[PDB]
Amino acid sequence: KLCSLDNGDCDQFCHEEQNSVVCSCARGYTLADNGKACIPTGPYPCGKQTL
Amino acid sequence: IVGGQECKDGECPWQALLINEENEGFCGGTILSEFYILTAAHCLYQAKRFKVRVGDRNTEQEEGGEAVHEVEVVIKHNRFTKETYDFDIAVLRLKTPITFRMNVAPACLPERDWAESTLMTQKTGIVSGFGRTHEKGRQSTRLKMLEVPYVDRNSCKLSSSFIITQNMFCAGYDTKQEDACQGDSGGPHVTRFKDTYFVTGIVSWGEGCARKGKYGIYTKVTAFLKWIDRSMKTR
Ligand SMILES: CCOC(=O)[C@H]1CN(S(=O)(=O)c2ccc3cc(Cl)ccc3c2)CCN1CC1CCN(c2ccncc2)CC1
Ligand SMILES: [Ca+2]
Repeated sequence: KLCSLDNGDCDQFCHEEQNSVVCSCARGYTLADNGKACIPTGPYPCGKQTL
Repeated sequence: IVGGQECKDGECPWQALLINEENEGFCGGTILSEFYILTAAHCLYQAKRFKVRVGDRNTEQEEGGEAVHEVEVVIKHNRFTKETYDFDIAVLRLKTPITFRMNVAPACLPERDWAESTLMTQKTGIVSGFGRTHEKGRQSTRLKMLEVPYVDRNSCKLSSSFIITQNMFCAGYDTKQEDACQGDSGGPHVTRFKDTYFVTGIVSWGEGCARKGKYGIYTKVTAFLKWIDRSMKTR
């Protein structure tokens, strides 16, 4: 648990569901398999710099 | 934008400028979605009828990613009061969806809890705009970004000369001459977390530009999520 150690190891959002931690992303991304990363779904995801 | 650097290519793609009938850019904004733009409520006054330009980095040399849009519906927060600048926030519904391409993209809205606990607890955030660059100077022609550190709430309240409601927040420098300025309102204040940016505030006000002892007040977006949310459904 602990969304306090290092954001729970999540890529973006973080939630301490009861005993453990649960990650999530903003509209546009999708939670990877590891349930910690965030994966886009469009060429232009929010928050990303268009480089 | 006093001091600060210069927004390079696709380095501030969420930046949006509100233009007047004279085509002049008078305020800022933040692209939340292809249809919705986040801005300051008090900006809906320095113009009778305005439009919103996006994907523009230089207001002189014609690039290519620019694009103008028309407000279909303005959504001013009822509770706003020019008398206090409280609830300085509005959301603009565009008629034509915005087309994301280089120098054009939406910024992420965070969760209220997570955000306040991880994004405003950070050391700094980003503010950008076409605004004045020396309090007395003229409106800038190039879009620029300024890394501004967060200000201790208490220090904030003490340094001010006005009531800092729960709806606003402090960010900037005490002595350093760096801080937003004229025509920079509505602008975006974003906070970076792992290379992805989140909307952590609207450009609201301040007592001058870069004035020593004084800071720059930002509309605490975090405290307006649910509104902005059921706002992007029009309300
Ligand atoms: C002498 C010139 O000053 C004034 O008259 C101008 C200057 N401009 S700016 O373009 O230079 C401006 C706009 C947005 C900013 C945003 C940030 Cl974050 C920092 C600095 C900013 C500076 C704003 C309005 N005041 C004038 C005042 C009017 C009275 N004010 C309040 C605040 C809260 N409750 C009740 C009243 C604060 C602001
Ligand atoms: Ca241009």
